[PDB]
Amino acid sequence: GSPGIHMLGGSSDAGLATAAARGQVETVRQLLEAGADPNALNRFGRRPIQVMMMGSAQVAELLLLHGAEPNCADPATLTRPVHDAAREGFLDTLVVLHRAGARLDVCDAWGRLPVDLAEEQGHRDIARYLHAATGD
Repeated sequence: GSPGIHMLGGSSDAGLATAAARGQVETVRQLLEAGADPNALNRFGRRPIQVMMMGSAQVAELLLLHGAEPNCADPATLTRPVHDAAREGFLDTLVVLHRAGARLDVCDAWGRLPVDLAEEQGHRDIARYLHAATGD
């Protein structure tokens, strides 16, 4: 067998994710409008939107209207994209998800629901909107 060790290598059409976490909608527009895949997963397995710093809706809408993964999530802890925007308080990204068919009814592994994790930390404005758009 060929010699090797620890990881190996891999690239993507995911700049939309790496740049998003860094607050870069221009790069997300480039990694996408340049002719790429709407699901360029990242080593963080945090979907293309779950890893956008949840501080710039400009990125949440970019991939959403394209084909991001607002319904899929991390199978290691059932972490959907609704919980990410909830732990931060970006109610804008929340509208985008539900504005393009989103799965607002999952639990972050053992966090009951995204609405609870919101008001739990310091996001009541988003928590109230979630319970009204997630269904008890």
